[PDB]
Amino acid sequence: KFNGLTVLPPLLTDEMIAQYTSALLAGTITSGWTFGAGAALQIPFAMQMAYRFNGIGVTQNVLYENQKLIANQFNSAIGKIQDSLSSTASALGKLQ
Amino acid sequence: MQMAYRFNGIGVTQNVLYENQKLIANQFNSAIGKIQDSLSSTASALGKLQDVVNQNAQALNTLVKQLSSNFGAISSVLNDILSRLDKVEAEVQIDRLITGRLQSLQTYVTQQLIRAAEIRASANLAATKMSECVLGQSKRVDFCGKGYHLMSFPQSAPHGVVFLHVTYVPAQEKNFTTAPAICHDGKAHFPREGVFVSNGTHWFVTQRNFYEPQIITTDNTFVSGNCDVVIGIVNNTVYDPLQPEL
Amino acid sequence: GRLQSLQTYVTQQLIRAAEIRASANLAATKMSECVLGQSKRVDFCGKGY
Amino acid sequence: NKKFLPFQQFGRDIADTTDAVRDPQTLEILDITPCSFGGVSVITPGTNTSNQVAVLYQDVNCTEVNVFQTRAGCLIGAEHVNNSYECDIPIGAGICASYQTSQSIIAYTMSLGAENSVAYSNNSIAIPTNFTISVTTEILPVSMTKTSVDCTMYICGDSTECSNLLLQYGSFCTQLNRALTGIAVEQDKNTQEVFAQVKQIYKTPPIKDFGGFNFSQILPDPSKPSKRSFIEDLLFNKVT
Amino acid sequence: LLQYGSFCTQLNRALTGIAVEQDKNTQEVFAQVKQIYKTPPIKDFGGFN
Amino acid sequence: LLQYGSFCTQLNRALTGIAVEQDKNTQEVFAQVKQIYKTPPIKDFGGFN
Ligand SMILES: *[C@@H]1O[C@H](CO)[C@@H](O)[C@H](O)[C@H]1NC(C)=O
Ligand SMILES: *[C@@H]1O[C@H](CO)[C@@H](O)[C@H](O)[C@H]1NC(C)=O
Ligand SMILES: *[C@@H]1O[C@H](CO)[C@@H](O)[C@H](O)[C@H]1NC(C)=O
Ligand SMILES: *[C@@H]1O[C@H](CO)[C@@H](O)[C@H](O)[C@H]1NC(C)=O
Ligand SMILES: *[C@@H]1O[C@H](CO)[C@@H](O)[C@H](O)[C@H]1NC(C)=O
Ligand SMILES: *[C@@H]1O[C@H](CO)[C@@H](O)[C@H](O)[C@H]1NC(C)=O
Ligand SMILES: *[C@@H]1O[C@H](CO)[C@@H](O)[C@H](O)[C@H]1NC(C)=O
Ligand SMILES: *[C@@H]1O[C@H](CO)[C@@H](O)[C@H](O)[C@H]1NC(C)=O
Ligand SMILES: *[C@@H]1O[C@H](CO)[C@@H](O)[C@H](O)[C@H]1NC(C)=O
Ligand SMILES: *[C@@H]1O[C@H](CO)[C@@H](O)[C@H](O)[C@H]1NC(C)=O
Ligand SMILES: *[C@@H]1O[C@H](CO)[C@@H](O)[C@H](O)[C@H]1NC(C)=O
Repeated sequence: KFNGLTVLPPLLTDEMIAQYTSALLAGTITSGWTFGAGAALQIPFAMQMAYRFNGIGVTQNVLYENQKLIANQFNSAIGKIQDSLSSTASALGKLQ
Repeated sequence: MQMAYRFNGIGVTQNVLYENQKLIANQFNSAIGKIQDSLSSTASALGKLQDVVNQNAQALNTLVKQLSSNFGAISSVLNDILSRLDKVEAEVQIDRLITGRLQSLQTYVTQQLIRAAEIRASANLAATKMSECVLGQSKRVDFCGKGYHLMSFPQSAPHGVVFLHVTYVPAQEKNFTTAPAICHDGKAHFPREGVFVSNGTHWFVTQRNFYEPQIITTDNTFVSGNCDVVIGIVNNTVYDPLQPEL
Repeated sequence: GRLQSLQTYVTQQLIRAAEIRASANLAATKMSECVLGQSKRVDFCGKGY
Repeated sequence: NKKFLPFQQFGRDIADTTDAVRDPQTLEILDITPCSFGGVSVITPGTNTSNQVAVLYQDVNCTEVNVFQTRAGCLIGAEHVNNSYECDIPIGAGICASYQTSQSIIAYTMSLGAENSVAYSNNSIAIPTNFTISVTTEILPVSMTKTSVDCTMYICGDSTECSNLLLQYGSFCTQLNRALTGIAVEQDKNTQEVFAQVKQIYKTPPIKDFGGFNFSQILPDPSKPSKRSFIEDLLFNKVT
Repeated sequence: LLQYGSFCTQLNRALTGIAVEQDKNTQEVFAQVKQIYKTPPIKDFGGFN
Repeated sequence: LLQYGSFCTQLNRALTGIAVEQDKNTQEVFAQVKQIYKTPPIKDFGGFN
């Protein structure tokens, strides 16, 4: 244990990496794909999802004409991923 | 015409090049001048390569300075041990020196072999950036420099390559009022490729990376559905070019 | 013996540090491409479109 | 606060280290913890800049003795500042040292960046009205210095008794020579992967009309003896 | 142990290079942006929670 | 040999980790799909052979 084997602290603390991921999420939500290529450009979030549906070939009418179902599928998938991280620690073994 | 195609590759209409060609040429030449001055001023910009040279030279200096170690023998110099001892008595000290120097060589070869794996990983990355940033145009975000990649330029360096990434950074933003659709006669109008903007009075359609307004016509847009599903559909008249013709 | 033990520890730490560096270059690439942009690379940013 | 069985003399830990003892004279349970050792780090700016020096005492705090405690440890010679700057010399745990302004070494908390609040609305979009051609430099190493160490010349310098005692150890010498030869062959495979992409050698026409772009800094000027360009000729003089 | 030259200095060079590379890994992954952003307190994100 | 500590178990740990990684490699390359597909015996593939 203490036979000369000193564990050094990291430079970025866990609060600093949490503020970094906070900044990344606020950037992707409020701007989208534009804050990594210069300044941050505000876009309402339904237009981010429409212009990300255009990026996969789906016409953007599918988003606006199904916005509530896409919202419900997204929120239910977030709930399922919270359940899979709260009741199971199998994929986190990659870190362990 | 290459940069007309390369502005089309980042979602910009190629009139933006030809109607700004001298300004883009001046910005490119001034940024080349800024690189030349930023390299002729500071001598530590090439530190990625000096780390390789300095670490390899420190490994060789360590390998040399392990020769002056006794390793349990009477002397580091082999000829002293050969000249002062019996042929049975000298072989013990010679075995100690051989064991220590062979441990030194195994350490140096293991260290160089790991360091060679790291140099190969960066060389595979540099070959990928030569094939994709330079030899084509990459849509991969912030792989070929921060911004929207336009073209990339290889330059040599001691034990390394240096890429000059010509990118596109949008500069002067301006707040606008937008809406996901237009309600015209009970139909919904979605833009073909662009976004609806309005300066305050009249609704326009413009592509997303440069502000060039277009009066909303039936060929800028795309009819789908009705005015009761889209959350935020607004009211304006879509222009029809057949109406001042018939 | 103890010096061989410490040098064996150092060698395996160098190899594991290289493996961690490879996965962290994946992680930096996936922030630069999955997060900051919208990727066209298939099965790089999850299964699907 | 441990509690031995009524015969046990001392204690161990997971690491087979004596972590606790019982006093032989009086029945009480002591607790062995080693004395506060730790590394000493010397934070410095350049000698080509100054000679003011701070000193880091890692993993221990200021028992020994501008003396302040960090999570990295005690820190003597530094001046704590309630501001927050860009990180200059790291110390540990979000604390960076820098040689600011009369000029003494300060030690502060690292600033992650300029704080910003992007406006967001149901109706607000920001379209750019202008642009800027940014030209950026990435520097990647391709190859490493090729090296072969003749192991017999290294271990036994002009000797024949030593050569025979080295022959007793089997085939270590050929193994090391073979590994370094594999490295030195990889170091040419790397440059043939990176540079030799294109088989036809192309050359630029003498009438250079490129729509207004000036490519003089990067194209080679053949008036030089070595036919390389200005930026390459600057790059070959900044790596020693 | 002094009669073995500089094995200890070399092992500390290796472990220090590893530690500096771990800080480079976490800063290459997370420190992608240089302006820290904050969401507005009214979260009208089209209905996504 | 039992006076040289935990060298042997460490060597077997290293080789077993290598072998488990080899099965991880050949599984992550080839097993991209979880349904074995078949081509129909009528091969009208637009003229390609
Ligand atoms: C856009 O609006 C936001 C919030 O009102 C403001 O901070 C920003 O300066 C505005 N930008 C322009 C270009 O008007
Ligand atoms: C918006 O642009 C139109 C162009 O037809 C112009 O008539 C109008 O005055 C402009 N309004 C504002 C507020 O700039
Ligand atoms: C705009 O904001 C109001 C509340 O201020 C909200 O009711 C409305 O839904 C928003 N517009 C859209 C298109 O969602
Ligand atoms: C937009 O126009 C339709 C009729 O075309 C009308 O029913 C609707 O109320 C209008 N929208 C608003 C917000 O008044
Ligand atoms: C180093 O210091 C000398 C004098 O102390 C000074 O002339 C020189 O400019 C310094 N080096 C640099 C790179 O500034
Ligand atoms: C060292 O740290 C311990 C625990 O934080 C504290 O009790 C003690 O007072 C510190 N020593 C000095 C000299 O500050
Ligand atoms: C920084 O602020 C804290 C709290 O106000 C105070 O205790 C401390 O003395 C300040 N530091 C300096 C160097 O004045
Ligand atoms: C864009 O910016 C340049 C300076 O970089 C300026 O000369 C030019 O007039 C600007 N263009 C517009 C349309 O404002
Ligand atoms: C291009 O720029 C260089 C910069 O030194 C200058 O010497 C040269 O005369 C310029 N040539 C043209 C064609 O503008
Ligand atoms: C979002 O989800 C959380 C927990 O799942 C819930 O407490 C909150 O009310 C939800 N917000 C909305 C707007 O539904
Ligand atoms: C495909 O090629 C093979 C060998 O060239 C041939 O035997 C076979 O008949 C070909 N298929 C068809 C449909 O002709």
